[PDB]
Formats: sequence, C-alpha cells, structure tokens
Amino acid sequence: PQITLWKRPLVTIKIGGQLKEALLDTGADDTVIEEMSLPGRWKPKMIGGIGGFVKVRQYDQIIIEIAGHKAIGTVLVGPTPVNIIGRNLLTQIGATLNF
Amino acid sequence: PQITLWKRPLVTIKIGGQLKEALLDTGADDTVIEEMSLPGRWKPKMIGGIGGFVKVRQYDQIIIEIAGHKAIGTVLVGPTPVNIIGRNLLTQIGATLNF
Ligand SMILES: CC(C)CN(C[C@@H](O)[C@H](Cc1ccccc1)NC(=O)O[C@H]1CO[C@H]2OCC[C@H]21)S(=O)(=O)c1ccc(N)cc1
Ligand SMILES: [Cl-]
Ligand SMILES: [Cl-]
Ligand code: NA
Repeated sequence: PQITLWKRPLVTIKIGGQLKEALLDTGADDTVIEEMSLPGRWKPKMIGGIGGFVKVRQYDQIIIEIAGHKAIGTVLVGPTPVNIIGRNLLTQIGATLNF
Repeated sequence: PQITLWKRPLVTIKIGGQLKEALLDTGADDTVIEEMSLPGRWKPKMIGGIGGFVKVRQYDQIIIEIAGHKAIGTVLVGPTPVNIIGRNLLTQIGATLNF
C-alpha cells in the first residue's frame, strides 16, 4: 500500500503466534516489541532514545508477518511504550519513504 | 525521492540559515531538534520516547527546509539523541511510506 502520515502508521503484525499492532518506524534501527515470550536463545541489550536507555532481550532469526508480508530478523523485546517495526525488518518488506 | 531503509534516512535541513543533519522518522509524531536558538515565544510540551518522558520547548510556525522541500510548522527543541523530522513536517513535504 501507500500509507500517508496524517496519523500514526500502524499495522497488524503476526509474531510468536500472536497478532499485535505495531508502528512502521523509519527512525528505529531495530524492531522492538512489548514483553512477550519468544523461542530460542537471547542476549541482553541496551537501546536508547528520547528519555534515555532501556534494557531489552535480543532474539535473532525471528519470523514476523507485517501487514501480510513475511520477513525474518532480530526482534528486541522489552518495555517499549509502543510496538515498533524498525529498519531491520522494513527493508525486508521493501518499504520506502517517498516524496 | 524514493528512500530505502538499509541505512538511516538522514537528510539535510535548513533552519535559522544553518544546515543540520536530521532523521526522517515516521515513528515520531513531532519534529524534535537539539538545543538551538529559535525566534518567538515557546510553549511547554512533554513527549514520551522510548526511555520515558522529557520536557521540550515548542515553537510554532518555524520556517524549515527538509531535503530541499519547504515546510512551516512546529519544531520542538530538547534533549534528543539526533534531530528528528516527524510526521507533522513529513506530511507537509508530501511523504508517504510505500511497500
Ligand atoms: C528517537 C529515535 C532516533 C529512535 N526511536 C524511534 C522513534 O521513532 C520513536 C518511536 C516511539 C514512538 C512512541 C513511543 C516511543 C517511541 N519516536 C519518538 O520518540 O518520537 C517522539 C517525538 O514524537 C512523539 O511521537 C512519538 C513519541 C514522541 S526509539 O524509539 O528511541 C528506538 C531506538 C532504538 C531502536 N532499535 C528502536 C527504537
Ligand atoms: Cl536483523
Ligand atoms: Cl531495496
Ligand atoms: Na533465535
């Protein structure tokens, strides 16, 4: 689709067997999701933004379906106020910013 | 342009006659820039980022060029890790996300 930016660009994702709403975020390097369980190995990580840093768990090689488009990559899990799809997965679905 | 997301979508902005680097950020409701002098009055605003809430200074009706496109709108000034162009100004320059 072509998504305007009058409102937040929220889409439905499927991750870990769960449907969630997430923000398509060109300003986020990395995908970050609210607390949930995911399978496999993980390691701790700190990510920072406005407000400072938060501690997250880094899970690699996780499959996500974003608005119907499958992708695989790293997913960070932790206390984010909103689920965010960052560039690491936006590239995989062919997302571009156009003007 | 059509900007892919393999690297951060950084552009040049011009504000107050000065060139700066900023990130095109679909996950930001609002444009937030690092400490600088802007004309006129300001109003208080709280914004909530990934690490919590921060106070910023809200300046309205500021002339700003974004990758060569003219915009006039609200600019927040405060402790951000990078200058961010949010949806309030991305809409002014006609940006959409496409996949
Ligand atoms: C500040 C950016 C350089 C980085 N961020 C992405 C950014 O899009 C966040 C994404 C975001 C969105 C909502 C809540 C928290 C974080 N937006 C944000 O902080 O925007 C603020 C300015 O406008 C307001 O509207 C939204 C919050 C305010 S971030 O959330 O801190 C972040 C940092 C690292 C990763 N991997 C993922 C996300
Ligand atoms: Cl990845
Ligand atoms: Cl590509
Ligand atoms: Na894994």
